[PDB]
Amino acid sequence: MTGAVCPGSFDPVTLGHLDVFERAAAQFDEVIVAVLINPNKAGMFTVDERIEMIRESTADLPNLRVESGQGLLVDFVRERGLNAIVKGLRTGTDFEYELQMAQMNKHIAGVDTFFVATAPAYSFVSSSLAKEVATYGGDVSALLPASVHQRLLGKLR
Amino acid sequence: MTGAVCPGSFDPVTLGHLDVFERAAAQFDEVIVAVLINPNKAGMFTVDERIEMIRESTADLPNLRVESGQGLLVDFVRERGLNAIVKGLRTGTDFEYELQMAQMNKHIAGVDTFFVATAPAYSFVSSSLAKEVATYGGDVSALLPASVHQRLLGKLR
Amino acid sequence: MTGAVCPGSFDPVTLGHLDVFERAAAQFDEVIVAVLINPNKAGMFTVDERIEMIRESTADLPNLRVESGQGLLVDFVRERGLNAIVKGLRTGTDFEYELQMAQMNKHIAGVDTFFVATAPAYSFVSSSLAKEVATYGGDVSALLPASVHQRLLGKLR
Amino acid sequence: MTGAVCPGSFDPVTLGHLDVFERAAAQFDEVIVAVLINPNKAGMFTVDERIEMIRESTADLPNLRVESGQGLLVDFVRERGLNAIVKGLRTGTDFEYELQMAQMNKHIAGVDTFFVATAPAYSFVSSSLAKEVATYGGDVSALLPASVHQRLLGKLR
Amino acid sequence: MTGAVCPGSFDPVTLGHLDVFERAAAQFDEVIVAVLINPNKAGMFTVDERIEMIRESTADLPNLRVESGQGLLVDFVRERGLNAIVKGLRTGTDFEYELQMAQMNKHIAGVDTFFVATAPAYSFVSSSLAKEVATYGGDVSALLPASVHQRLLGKLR
Amino acid sequence: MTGAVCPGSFDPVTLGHLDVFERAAAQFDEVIVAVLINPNKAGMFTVDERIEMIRESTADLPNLRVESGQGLLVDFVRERGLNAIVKGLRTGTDFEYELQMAQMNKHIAGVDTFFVATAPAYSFVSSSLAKEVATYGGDVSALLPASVHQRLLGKLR
Ligand SMILES: Nc1ncnc2c1ncn2[C@@H]1O[C@H](COP(=O)(O)OP(=O)(O)OP(=O)(O)O)[C@@H](O)[C@H]1O
Ligand SMILES: Nc1ncnc2c1ncn2[C@@H]1O[C@H](COP(=O)(O)OP(=O)(O)OP(=O)(O)O)[C@@H](O)[C@H]1O
Ligand SMILES: Nc1ncnc2c1ncn2[C@@H]1O[C@H](COP(=O)(O)OP(=O)(O)OP(=O)(O)O)[C@@H](O)[C@H]1O
Ligand SMILES: Nc1ncnc2c1ncn2[C@@H]1O[C@H](COP(=O)(O)OP(=O)(O)OP(=O)(O)O)[C@@H](O)[C@H]1O
Ligand SMILES: Nc1ncnc2c1ncn2[C@@H]1O[C@H](COP(=O)(O)OP(=O)(O)OP(=O)(O)O)[C@@H](O)[C@H]1O
Ligand SMILES: Nc1ncnc2c1ncn2[C@@H]1O[C@H](COP(=O)(O)OP(=O)(O)OP(=O)(O)O)[C@@H](O)[C@H]1O
Ligand SMILES: [Mg+2]
Ligand SMILES: [Mg+2]
Ligand SMILES: [Mg+2]
Ligand SMILES: [Mg+2]
Ligand SMILES: [Mg+2]
Ligand SMILES: [Mg+2]
Repeated sequence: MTGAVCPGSFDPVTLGHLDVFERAAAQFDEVIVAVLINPNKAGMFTVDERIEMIRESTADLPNLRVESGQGLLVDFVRERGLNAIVKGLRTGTDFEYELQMAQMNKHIAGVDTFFVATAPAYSFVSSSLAKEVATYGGDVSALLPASVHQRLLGKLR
Repeated sequence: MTGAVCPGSFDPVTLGHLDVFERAAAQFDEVIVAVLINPNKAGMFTVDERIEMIRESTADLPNLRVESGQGLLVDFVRERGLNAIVKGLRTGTDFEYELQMAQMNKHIAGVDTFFVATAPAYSFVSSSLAKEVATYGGDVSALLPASVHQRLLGKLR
Repeated sequence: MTGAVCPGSFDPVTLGHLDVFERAAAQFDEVIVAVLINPNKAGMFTVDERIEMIRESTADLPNLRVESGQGLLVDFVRERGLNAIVKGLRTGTDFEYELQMAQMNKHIAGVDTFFVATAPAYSFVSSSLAKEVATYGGDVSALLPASVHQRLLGKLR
Repeated sequence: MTGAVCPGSFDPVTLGHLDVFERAAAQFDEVIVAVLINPNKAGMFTVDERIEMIRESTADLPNLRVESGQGLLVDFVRERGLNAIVKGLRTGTDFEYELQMAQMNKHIAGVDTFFVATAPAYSFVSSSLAKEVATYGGDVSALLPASVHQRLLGKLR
Repeated sequence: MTGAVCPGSFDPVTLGHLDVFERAAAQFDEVIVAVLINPNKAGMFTVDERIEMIRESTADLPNLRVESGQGLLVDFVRERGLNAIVKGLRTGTDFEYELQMAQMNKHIAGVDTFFVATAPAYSFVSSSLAKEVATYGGDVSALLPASVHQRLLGKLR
Repeated sequence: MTGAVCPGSFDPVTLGHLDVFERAAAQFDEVIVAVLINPNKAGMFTVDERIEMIRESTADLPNLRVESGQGLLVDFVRERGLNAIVKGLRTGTDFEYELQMAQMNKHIAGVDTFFVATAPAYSFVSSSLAKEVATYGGDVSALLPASVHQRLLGKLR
């Protein structure tokens, strides 16, 4: 009974994230996407909206579910009986930042972290940059799930 | 039925490698350590010796086996019914190098790659540096499995 | 007929920037320095001040002009019938950041980005650090053009 | 008589910091730990609390003294008749940031900077991450000096 | 009349290279692709074979020419009345290596270097890795120009 | 009583190295430049030549001496009753490499390593690249001390 948690703010989920979800879901029996609620940033979408967007985009993944999360990620992981985190990485800078978190998380709770390399086609997409470009009129429709994109257009208009 | 391959030259296997093996074996139903034979470098230990050293060091891991490998790693992986590779990373430089390989391997064969961060205590150990230091008389006994260390002393004397 | 846009906040312009301008102006028929303004973030110098400081220190570059703008850089570029951005880089971290921006800008508008390595002498110079150092009385006279240094000291007092 | 300044917010001091202090005190005739006060960012501990926590953790270092500092670091260093800064580095991006600061500090005041590599065991610890983890109930006792940990428990209640 | 040299071994040219060539030819009045000959390392293709493969792949670039080159690159550039090199970059370590070469080339001869970021789709391709993969039966047809791929099959038999 | 060892192959010594020597000599009571020789790899200059070139360019540093050695650097250090190594760093890549070496050297012998940032002017300078450039006739006169430049040209002819 293997399993992994995929955390993020996902504000909104991108095709880069979806690619990671698909790859995690192909290698672990159970995947939980953890939408991390931060009260020190509302962001663009509500936690409810983010969850909904991810659920819509992951319907073809039978072994994946989506839940909101607060507090220590390692507590989220262990309270669900798991002890692995899966995250995507774009750059060596990402790796150095996530290395520190991964080692801390292993130290405090025995939770391991597995990283995957970004899909080449989505190397430059981040939720933040997608929102920024879209805000000023750039076409990001090829970078986001179809559902998300329409919802993003809504938030701007 | 999940599974992953852990490749390397392992000449010899270190405690850094063993840590990765243990972590892979804890998260996948089946782990295969692939000792990659290169004819353009005999190295210090024979493929047979490397395999033996890994088997000795991994006896407490029931779901791990060790095999030699040649040619395309993705062929090794797919011919055994798997499509995941697990490798440890120490630095952002490691990540950039392995990112390219991971993306190539996904492109040519659909095989994914999962990375784990090195254990902090073994951040500086590599097979090559361990051999170099030992060759000049430095004590690397805390960096290698007990079995390996004695075998290394043998190869030097 | 060839041309490029050199963007930045230039608050204020430094000798590192001027080196980039000179090198761009030597290689393309026209160069536009784009002073990009955040209408929600004032910065130290006004737009007219930033432009004046750049003009005064680029008087010997006949094919360079200075204009301000806001919003998407690729719109500024394309509205002038150009298709190239030129930016200096100091570090691998700069490169990772700017590579993602460049790939996004090419994706959304087909605009290309050319990078140039910092002059060794100015590799540690940034507008932000120069302002910070000067705020606490450090001597940054050799890092800024004459058109800038005393105006900066004036702002701070 | 050789000497160096070890600057930081140290809010609170960690075992990573202490390792740097010990190694600096072993190599320089005198070390001054400079606890840097920032008026706009009151941390978790007051400057006096931070100084006392460092003094307790460095009781066996007779050539190391602890003082509060404000303003331009190279002024602090020169006002005490010294000309060197010592800082620990964990990652390549630590180095890129500190290299530019070191080159700037050498340019503006002739003060040099010596770096040491983190101890492997503490490569992932930072004051900020330790505080964050502790705030949400994580056990960071193995990452901080005994005394600090007791005080940290106190501030969380 | 603006111009730049695009140097490499191009053994063989890849779609990553071609993307750089196209973008350079779009921005400079002339581009010379310099196929660098190294007497001690005969690659897979002869210099003449490499030149013909590039000519076939760049047939639609009328301002781009292909020549063989030997010796100091900045001599090659200056002998053709040019003063700029253009190269593609994939990763931060590509940048660190090329930054030092670019600074050296500017110091010794006044020749500048412009970099472009890789196309996302080809970020992982290199001539060396494509050859290695192909040698062991991997399909690299989507990574190389049509013609190159046919010739590559030929050299493997 | 304080002291440090500055190691390298110094084949030949460059202005980047001399900058590091000067800074080390300003901060510790004694500095030993350790010319480390590979008895299986001749290099361009003999040991006596390397030492002579360093002595001639460090005559104004009364507390610096030059000695050759081989094998483990930590043995060279400890045999002189010292416990510190000082090395310059140019890039994050240098840092990742040297951090692993420093941690290994501390592990096996308790010897510490202090790093210093390259002078901006010499950030792109290395013995290897200087030799390569000079081999093909590039002007490296401003990158090497007078004690080195013409001797290098002599070797090449
Ligand atoms: N294109 C991509 N491919 C793979 N992984 C990615 C990609 N883009 C982002 N990620 C990773 O997915 C994780 C979730 O990203 P998310 O946008 O949810 O949060 P974030 O990166 O922390 O951004 P923010 O700081 O705005 O919350 C992050 O670790 C991020 O590095
Ligand atoms: N301490 C460590 N922790 C985690 N992973 C490590 C550690 N040391 C090495 N590795 C990784 O394990 C993998 C196997 O290493 P191995 O020594 O077998 O081959 P290698 O790194 O390619 O060395 P060589 O080039 O000598 O073959 C490599 O990808 C390496 O980066
Ligand atoms: N010393 C330097 N040499 C070469 N290029 C530089 C140097 N310093 C900055 N640059 C380049 O100049 C560009 C514009 O710099 P500018 O300070 O205007 O903006 P910025 O770096 O985005 O800073 P801020 O965040 O303060 O607005 C930067 O993106 C960087 O690419
Ligand atoms: N584990 C560690 N090992 C070695 N050096 C470290 C470690 N953690 C931090 N440092 C160094 O100590 C210095 C001071 O750390 P401190 O927490 O005081 O400040 P900081 O990192 O700037 O944090 P903040 O931005 O939260 O004030 C940092 O610049 C860093 O170089
Ligand atoms: N996919 C890519 N995208 C952009 N630029 C690339 C790509 N692949 C290679 N390059 C650039 O093209 C240049 C020439 O590549 P080439 O294969 O000719 O030489 P190389 O990388 O030095 O290989 P080798 O060392 O095998 O000769 C490289 O310096 C690199 O900057
Ligand atoms: N420009 C520079 N500024 C500061 N330090 C430098 C510079 N160039 C080299 N160094 C440092 O000097 C040390 C000794 O350099 P040296 O050329 O003797 O050996 P190396 O870098 O190991 O080269 P090689 O592999 O050619 O023997 C290097 O390890 C590096 O730390
Ligand atoms: Mg992101
Ligand atoms: Mg290794
Ligand atoms: Mg800047
Ligand atoms: Mg910190
Ligand atoms: Mg290449
Ligand atoms: Mg070097």
